[PDB]
Amino acid sequence: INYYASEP
Amino acid sequence: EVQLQQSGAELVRPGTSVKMSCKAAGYTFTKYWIGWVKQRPGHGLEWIGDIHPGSFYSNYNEKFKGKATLTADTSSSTAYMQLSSLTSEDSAIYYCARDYYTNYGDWGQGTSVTVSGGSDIVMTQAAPSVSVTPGESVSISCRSSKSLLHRNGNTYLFWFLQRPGQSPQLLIYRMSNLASGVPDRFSGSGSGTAFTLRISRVEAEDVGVYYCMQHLEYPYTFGSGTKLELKV
Repeated sequence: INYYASEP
Repeated sequence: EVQLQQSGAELVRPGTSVKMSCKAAGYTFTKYWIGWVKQRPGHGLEWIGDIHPGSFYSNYNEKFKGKATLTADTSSSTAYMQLSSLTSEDSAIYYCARDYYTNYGDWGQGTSVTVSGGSDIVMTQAAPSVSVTPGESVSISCRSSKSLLHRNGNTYLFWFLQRPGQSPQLLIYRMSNLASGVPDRFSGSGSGTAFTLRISRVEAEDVGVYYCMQHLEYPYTFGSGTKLELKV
């Protein structure tokens, strides 16, 4: 899980 | 179980601000994004932005940059949204939803507020409604303005049902996958740019508005909805 975008 | 418990209805006047809350429980608050969605009559569902309570970083739909402010409090596991310069356009129900690996599978109950982009992916749903008799099967179509296929191999198309007086619920994720708790009478297929939700053996519990949504690229976008009702 990226902390700066929820985009896949 | 995951719970998202939103603050109460607001009756407010134009030109003011309002701040609403979304209390999370049943999972690690700082691990997942929380998105916010606006449900305004005649205007379907519209995505506002999201926030990561671990980093406090927020992403906004450009349409809401200068309207909405997302914050989070890790002490109380609460996400907040503040709206400024309220107008009639802001009268709506506002939902928070937890993003689980791109799935908006957990939704708050909504907060009602009553006020007394060229490159965005456009999602279309040609049918405003479908009228069916119980036990009939039905197909609902959606199209996206660009492919929703990602380099990882997944197609980031989602279907939701919003039953009358309820929050949206996730039915199908990543084009074809059945969400937990949803009957396997629901299925999804598509080409990456055109999609079909199929419902076999329709029953009264299936009544409501069906929305497609893309979670490929910010801003996330929803189709205009197709209302399912039982027949004339």
